[PDB]
Amino acid sequence: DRIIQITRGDSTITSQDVANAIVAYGVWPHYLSSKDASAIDKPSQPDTSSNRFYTLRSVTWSSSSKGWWWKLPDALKDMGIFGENMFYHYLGRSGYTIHVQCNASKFHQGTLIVALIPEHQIASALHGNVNVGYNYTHPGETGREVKAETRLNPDLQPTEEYWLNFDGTLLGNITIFPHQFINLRSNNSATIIAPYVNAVPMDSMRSHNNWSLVIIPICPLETSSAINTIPITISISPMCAEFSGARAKRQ
Amino acid sequence: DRIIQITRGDSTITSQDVANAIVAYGVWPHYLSSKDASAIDKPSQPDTSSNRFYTLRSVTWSSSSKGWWWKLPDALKDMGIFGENMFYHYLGRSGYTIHVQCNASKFHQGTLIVALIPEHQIASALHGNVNVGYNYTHPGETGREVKAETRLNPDLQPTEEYWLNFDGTLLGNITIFPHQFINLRSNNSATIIAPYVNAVPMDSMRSHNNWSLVIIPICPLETSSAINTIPITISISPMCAEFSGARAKRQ
Amino acid sequence: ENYIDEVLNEVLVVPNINSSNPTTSNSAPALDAAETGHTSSVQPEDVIETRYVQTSQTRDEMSLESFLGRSGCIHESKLEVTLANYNKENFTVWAINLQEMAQIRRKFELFTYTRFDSEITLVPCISALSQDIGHITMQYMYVPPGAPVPNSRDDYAWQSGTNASVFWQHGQAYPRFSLPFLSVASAYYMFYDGYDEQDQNYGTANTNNMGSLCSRIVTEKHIHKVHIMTRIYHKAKHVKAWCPRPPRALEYTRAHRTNFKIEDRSIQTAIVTRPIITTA
Amino acid sequence: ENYIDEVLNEVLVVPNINSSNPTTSNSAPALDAAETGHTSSVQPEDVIETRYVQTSQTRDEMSLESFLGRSGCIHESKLEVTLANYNKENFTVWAINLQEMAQIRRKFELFTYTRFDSEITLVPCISALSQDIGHITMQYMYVPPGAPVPNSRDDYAWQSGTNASVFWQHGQAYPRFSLPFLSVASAYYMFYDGYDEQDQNYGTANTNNMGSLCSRIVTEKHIHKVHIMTRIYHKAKHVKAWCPRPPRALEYTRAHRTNFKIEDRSIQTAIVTRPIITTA
Amino acid sequence: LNYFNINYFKDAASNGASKLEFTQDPSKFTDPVKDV
Amino acid sequence: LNYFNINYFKDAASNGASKLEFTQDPSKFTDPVKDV
Amino acid sequence: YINSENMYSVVLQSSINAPDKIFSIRTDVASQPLATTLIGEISSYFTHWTGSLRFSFMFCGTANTTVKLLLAYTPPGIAEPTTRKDAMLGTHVIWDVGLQSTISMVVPWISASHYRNTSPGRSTSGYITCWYQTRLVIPPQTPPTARLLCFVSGCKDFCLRMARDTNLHLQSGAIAQ
Ligand SMILES: CCOc1noc2cc(OCCC3CCN(c4ccc(C)nn4)CC3)ccc12
Ligand SMILES: CCOc1noc2cc(OCCC3CCN(c4ccc(C)nn4)CC3)ccc12
Repeated sequence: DRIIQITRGDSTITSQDVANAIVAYGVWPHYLSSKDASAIDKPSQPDTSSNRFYTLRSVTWSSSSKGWWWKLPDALKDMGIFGENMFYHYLGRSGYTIHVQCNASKFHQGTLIVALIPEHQIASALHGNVNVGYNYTHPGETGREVKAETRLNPDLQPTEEYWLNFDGTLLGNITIFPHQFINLRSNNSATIIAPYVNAVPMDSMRSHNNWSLVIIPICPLETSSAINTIPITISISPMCAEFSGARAKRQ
Repeated sequence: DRIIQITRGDSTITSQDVANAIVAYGVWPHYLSSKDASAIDKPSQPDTSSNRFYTLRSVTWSSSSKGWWWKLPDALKDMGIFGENMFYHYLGRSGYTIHVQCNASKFHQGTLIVALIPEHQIASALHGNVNVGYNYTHPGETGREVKAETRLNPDLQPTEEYWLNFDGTLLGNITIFPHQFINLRSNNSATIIAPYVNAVPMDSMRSHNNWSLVIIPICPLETSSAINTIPITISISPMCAEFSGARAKRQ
Repeated sequence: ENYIDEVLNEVLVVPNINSSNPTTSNSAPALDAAETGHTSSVQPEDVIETRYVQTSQTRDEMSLESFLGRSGCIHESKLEVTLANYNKENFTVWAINLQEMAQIRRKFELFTYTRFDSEITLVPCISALSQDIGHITMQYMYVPPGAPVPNSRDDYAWQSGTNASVFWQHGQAYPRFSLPFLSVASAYYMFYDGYDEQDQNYGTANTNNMGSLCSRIVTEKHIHKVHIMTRIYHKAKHVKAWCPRPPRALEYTRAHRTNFKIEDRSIQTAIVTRPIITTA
Repeated sequence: ENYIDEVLNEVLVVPNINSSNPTTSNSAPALDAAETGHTSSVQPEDVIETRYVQTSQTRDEMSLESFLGRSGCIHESKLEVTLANYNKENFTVWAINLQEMAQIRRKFELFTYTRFDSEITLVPCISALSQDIGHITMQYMYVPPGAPVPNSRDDYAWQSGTNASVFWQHGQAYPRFSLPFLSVASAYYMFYDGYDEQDQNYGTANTNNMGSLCSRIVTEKHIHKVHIMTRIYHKAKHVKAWCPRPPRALEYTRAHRTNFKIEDRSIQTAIVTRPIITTA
Repeated sequence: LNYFNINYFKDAASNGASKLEFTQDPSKFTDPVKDV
Repeated sequence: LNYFNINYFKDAASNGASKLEFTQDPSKFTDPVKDV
Repeated sequence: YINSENMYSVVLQSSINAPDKIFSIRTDVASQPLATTLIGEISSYFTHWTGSLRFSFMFCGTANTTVKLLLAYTPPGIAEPTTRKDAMLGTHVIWDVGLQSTISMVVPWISASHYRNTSPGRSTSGYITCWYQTRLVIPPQTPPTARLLCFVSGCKDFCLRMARDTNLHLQSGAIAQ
């Protein structure tokens, strides 16, 4: 009963220590209905070739790591058919199952917060008339590390202040967002299912990110073990993904 | 009643002088049934994003032109979602509506044969132990012109003998294949609908071409007009296209 | 009622010609457009005043089963028997094709795909090169893809533990046996517009690989030099075929390829030239 | 309704693949413990979203009866005929084993115990060493344990008063006959973990002793030197077997023993080496 | 009159030549007609 | 259609190949289950 | 490792933090390495191939050792996947080692034609490739390296046809009486 198996595509995920799973905002993902629709063309629904688990490049968690984030649909930009479907149409909508995985030993301790936050509009790094540049909120699968270094082009950079949720809001009220905690003594995986959420029936996969996945460790990773450094891996599967207004491929 | 309008995708074609239309082998295209199937995974059926009219680069018909051919699915290699779906899976199956278009004046005369032939395995240009090279039967949207020139790599080339149907068979028995004639005094368009046809439920879109479209003029284009040279254009729409065994993209 | 109707060979009948009358009308059945890709619908009675004739003729013989259902030679294997310790040699191997003899090849190549069970019939003949013959027994073993291929008159594979072998000895009548339709797909491919995984070997080469027919002389070392020529014959039973193609116009060059070109020879169809078109 | 269903070879069918759907649950069918000695229960539909496919395939050919029910060579007896008063010699004797020819031996050794009736088929061939052959008749007699064993082409035992003998003469077709399952126990032993009363001869040696197959040339003294090689073939009919064992991995050394070791030769399985395991 | 036929063998393929059944076109070669 | 079969001989063993009867496992190789 | 028992296990390292391949296998069943196995040897007695294959994996490491692996079957018409991304785009199972040692994944029968050849030689049935989803993590004072075992069987799906002699065994000399 701490087991979970989720099958999505041709893909199946397994975890032997999980804490339940969370369904965002209490609503399971669905295809867009006739009542709510706007775009009058027939959507394209790739089904199994699209709604499947895409797993991104892993990140490394150390004694020093103070947080990371990714943006969706962005992180999936280059992933398979979901990716290609993303730039061939104006519009798309999708829900996701997000499965974050980090394992350790009964001899390590650490705690991650895994939050999926809607319309996460982050804050500029500096004062005055700056904003954030397109490229910096569209990292692809690699995401943003919080780095103490000085950076390329700072007037365009986002704040590195993670305990401010990057948005100028207190971390630790970060809960009213769909979330789980990965706490090594207790679990191993985190799992979140989300429905499309947006004030419009379908939006641009290119110019707008509906969700941001942000994981910042609120309990620092401590061990006496030889492996004092462990990977966190993100796999996310789109669900009920549909696209419309097809044209040529945007670059 | 010589009018035709065929709508496929977001695409609609129109022709005001056509001769009926032909359905290949008397069978309309369909999706692959449970009884006939082999591959046990759920196919992906792009619907409107895939089954739509793709129109290729046009060719020029002159006093000297002795013929041309294209191969399917090959010609669609680079076309939109049908293309991309082609290399992301092992297997695919599709039917097509082929619409060949050439217009002129009541003051021109000429006659084309438009034939869609199944498993058109062409013949090597020279004698002895030659065969035809992959690249030469996979031209993409440009197709093969019959050219009287000497060619790059001749041991790998296909025959240029068009009146031999390229296969060592008499042109003019070329009829037992689904076909129409474009004859300028009479029509303007040719239209052919074909069902999947193959001795297997789905095959490799990459290594096997189910159909070849071949148009060779059996009546030479004559005019007293200033425009003594006219274009032929091919548009073809896949129909009930499905793919399975998805993996990464073959190059 | 079909033990009878096919004993005089009458199921599958040809229509009668009806009487016809002088036509005067806006209906022009003789006038169509062949541009449609459709063959004309006109019948004798449409363009000429015809009498009533009751047609007794029959299409039975024209059926796919009648046409493919006659055996013809698909391979000739000559075994020249040497005595150089006799065991190092003296075996046939043949990769199995309908493609090496033109007469049956042309017939099946009338269609794109074909499906049927096969009746193989053997006609072995011993050409005697010594004063005599003695007792010649032969073995023919079918060696499907992957089965161990015999490398010597010797080797274990003629044990034929699970393979099918058939034996012939001088004076025994022509061996025969049946095969079930063997393809891995729904039909055999007479033509293939594709290549292998390696993007090579265009054509039928890829499709039907039946493995090989292997022959050996089984009688142990002896003194008479002989040659054994076993000719292989093939009837199609239980037949369907699809997608008729035009018939091969030119001599066959090579198996599994449509190549027609030949060295220092004009390319020659079966059409025959006239002096002038106003004279037949 | 079973004259029909087995004429197209359809009794014994393979299950269909059902459609399957995205799973999210505490039920982990992919997760088991192979420590139990139990093979996993997982099916395609459990770990992947599958479509409905109606499976027409058939296990008939995979039945024990299909697999053992093909004849293959179990012995080759050569009779070199001498004329040194002709009666002192010129007979085969063979102790009867399925164990001297590897191909069928490997198959039956797939099981620990086997039971079945046998069809023995003979393929005699006369190798002519003189200018000619003449009239060769042969006799094959089954000589069960305890029956008098012939010591000369001569001796009375070919009278075959109660024994079974079968005759072949040149030009006659391949002899054949059937045997009823002959063991003294409920099944034949393919392997035996025990010895004789004397604590000797480990293995199958002890179990199945069928006695011997004895051959003689029966035609009386004559002038042509010949060799006669009669090959013995064996089909299993009416078969059951129990307790499958892993298949023989190495060449066979000796009959009735599992000994695999060979002199001055590396011990060689059929496995094939790779350079490195990250590449196939 | 008429004639006698039994199959003597266990397998489909052993059986002799098949019986004939009507041409029953459909006209799919000569007239595959989209509007008839 | 179907096919004809008679046994021409007095002894069991003379008879030809046996008929096939269902796999009907029980799962005794794959799952010999002491608590199922 | 050839004639030992070690031919039958693969070794995992705590030394590696990375998306590294561990091993790969041709998926055709009469193929090497799997020809030697029950299902292979038997398939090798027929010329025709079809069904789904069940690959089960048992983790033999310390009770306190943990890893997450990716197991992937990449269907034919493409090359053996060279990277984790490339592999994962196909049919896969992410396996989490925990109380139950074992996991079974399956390569669906996915193929052009209803049957395949047991000795294809040029054509492939696809590959199965094993990678590191995370890393092999260990406590203090426990072996740094852990082994992994691999099994095959057929599913309800599976069938063979056209019986032929086996290619995995031969008779060189004569057999002693
Ligand atoms: C112990 C006896 O074994 C045999 N002796 O002679 C034999 C002959 C055999 O083939 C049967 C007829 C087959 C030939 C294969 N063939 C094809 C297939 C594809 C193409 C493109 N062209 N021809 C289709 C029908 C099989 C076995 C034996
Ligand atoms: C006048 C003809 O007499 C015979 N000619 O050739 C013959 C062949 C005969 O054996 C029939 C098959 C038997 C062989 C004995 N065999 C076994 C038994 C145990 C083991 C461990 N391995 N093989 C089981 C089946 C019997 C009689 C004749």
